[PDB]
Amino acid sequence: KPVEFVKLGTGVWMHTGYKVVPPWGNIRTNGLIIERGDYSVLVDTAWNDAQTAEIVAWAKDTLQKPIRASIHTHAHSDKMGGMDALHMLGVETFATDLTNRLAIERGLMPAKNVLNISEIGSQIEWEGLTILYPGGGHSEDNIVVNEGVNNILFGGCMIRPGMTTSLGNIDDANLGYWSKAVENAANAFPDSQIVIPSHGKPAGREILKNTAYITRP
Amino acid sequence: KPVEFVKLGTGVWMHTGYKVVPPWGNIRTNGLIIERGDYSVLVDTAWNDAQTAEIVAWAKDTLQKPIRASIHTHAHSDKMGGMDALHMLGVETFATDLTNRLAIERGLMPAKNVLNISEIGSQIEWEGLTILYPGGGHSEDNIVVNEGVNNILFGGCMIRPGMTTSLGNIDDANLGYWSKAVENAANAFPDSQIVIPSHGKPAGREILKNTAYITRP
Amino acid sequence: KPVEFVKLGTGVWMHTGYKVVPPWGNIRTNGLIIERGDYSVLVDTAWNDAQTAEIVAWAKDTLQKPIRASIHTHAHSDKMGGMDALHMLGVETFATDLTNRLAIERGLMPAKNVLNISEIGSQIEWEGLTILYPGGGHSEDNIVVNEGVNNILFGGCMIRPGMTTSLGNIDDANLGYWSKAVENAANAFPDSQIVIPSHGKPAGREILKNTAYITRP
Ligand SMILES: [Zn+2]
Ligand SMILES: [Zn+2]
Ligand SMILES: [Zn+2]
Ligand SMILES: [Zn+2]
Ligand SMILES: [Zn+2]
Ligand SMILES: [Zn+2]
Repeated sequence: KPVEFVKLGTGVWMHTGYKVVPPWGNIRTNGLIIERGDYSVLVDTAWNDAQTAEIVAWAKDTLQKPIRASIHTHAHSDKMGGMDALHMLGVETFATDLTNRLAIERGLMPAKNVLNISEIGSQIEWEGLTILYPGGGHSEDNIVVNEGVNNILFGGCMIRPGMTTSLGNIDDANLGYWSKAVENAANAFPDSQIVIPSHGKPAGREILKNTAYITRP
Repeated sequence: KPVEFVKLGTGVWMHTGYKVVPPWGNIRTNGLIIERGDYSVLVDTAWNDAQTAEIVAWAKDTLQKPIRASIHTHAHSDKMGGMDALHMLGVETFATDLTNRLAIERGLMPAKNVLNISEIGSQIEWEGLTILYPGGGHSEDNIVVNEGVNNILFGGCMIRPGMTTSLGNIDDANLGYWSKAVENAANAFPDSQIVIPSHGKPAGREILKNTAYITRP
Repeated sequence: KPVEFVKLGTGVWMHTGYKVVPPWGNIRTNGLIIERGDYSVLVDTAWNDAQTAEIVAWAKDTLQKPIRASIHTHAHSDKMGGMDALHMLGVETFATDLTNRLAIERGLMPAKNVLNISEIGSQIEWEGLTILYPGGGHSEDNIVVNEGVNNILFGGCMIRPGMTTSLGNIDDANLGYWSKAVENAANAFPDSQIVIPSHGKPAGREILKNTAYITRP
């Protein structure tokens, strides 16, 4: 069950790695590779260093656009489990200040560069993407990332897969605000008809609606 | 008004970028590129990431001496506005501990490596240059950098342009010590007949004398 | 007395640099270069940046396996005196949290990445090596590194040379625990018949036994 790559749009790729989570078998986690002119940028590691090193190699060897920098969408091991590989492979890593503090607390390696988007609704442009902090949801520090050329919204773990009603790992969730965070992301990026959850298949905006329903108070 | 490069001496180049500062039009900021055997070092970013990326590209493509490391002469956006570009482009950045703390406070990105020159008069050798902390002046953390082969003193923003009497952005100035800081730099580097201010043209030691006069208590 | 390289095993090299320590003449310090498939990893700097830059160049030019990352075995200038060179040359550096804190206190540059092995007996795998914190000895933060293919134990400064009875620089030593730390390292890596001290020649396990004897309460 090695790392998979699939095209989502012009210059936009999904990476997927798998980890057995007992007693439930293999759980996928998804991130993105986004091409620029002669390099690429990364959204999230995979589960560990070996999977993450495969992603770096694939961008270099298949796209011929080496990964120069990355952004991490919250402090859990599906999104930051491969930080050491990124650092050793010359990738310049970015996360929010809160994400880095939580990463250190949780035994994960922090990113090298801090983004300051602590207020709900804060948005910044990063490497041609829009990063939004929509408020706490799956994790207090969760961020979303929008690719406005193809109109692809990376919801990460804040967006649940398909029509599930399961909530996933809620150890760090903000159960009170999660549905509002989803609405905030949906309202910020109305043109994005492709939505990417971490733990399921690419879908459309129906997975924003389903997630907001199943997590609503 | 794109980034300009001009030769100051053997292996020493000035980079200049421009920013409109309302209501006064385009304001230049200057830094240096200094060649070593097969790489170069940088003094200051330009105003932003795009200008700073042009500087990195020009060293690689025109000098064939890629920028390996940089030093930043205080925590303002003319000197550190391009830090993210440097970090993404593999440049190893240096600043004093005070500069990094002020950068974080001011919303700028800190350098990756800390120099400890906190006492007035402290000097260190860095990549064949002499770095001096002459005391607070234009900004409490301002440093100067001397290139002793061509005898070029980079005064940065601590040295005002030409015969102006205007003081520039004094929000963070040490008005009591600035003239003494200028004298300290002048006495430390007597052989340097080329003096580079951030916001005006290269000149000689008369701009040390003029600055010390116009900022004197 | 320039930097020396000697083969210890398949893909494992010792680097040695020298520094005059008045009034006693030239003192060697040793570290390792360990090959991987198309890159190498480094154990310790040499005494300063120039020596450390020679090591980086030799891995690139002679092994054709550039140094990608390094580990530092405690916060003294024989092990971390070349950090600035590593950082400028693109090496991703690692040390324990305690080592980094001591480095900053002692005027050395900290590593870029923190390992958390603070409890006596903690072991981690790093780049195919086993890193062990055996407890305080030569320095409170000393770690050892084992290369299990050739069975080479890098004892660093925690292991004294040959049959000496001298203790070296004990400014930061844990004289009460040092012999137990040596025993802990010996028991953790029983198969390693090649043992490398920082300040003497490669030897066998007799230098573990001698060190434990001469430092025992
Ligand atoms: Zn999560
Ligand atoms: Zn997740
Ligand atoms: Zn300024
Ligand atoms: Zn200025
Ligand atoms: Zn030592
Ligand atoms: Zn030593």
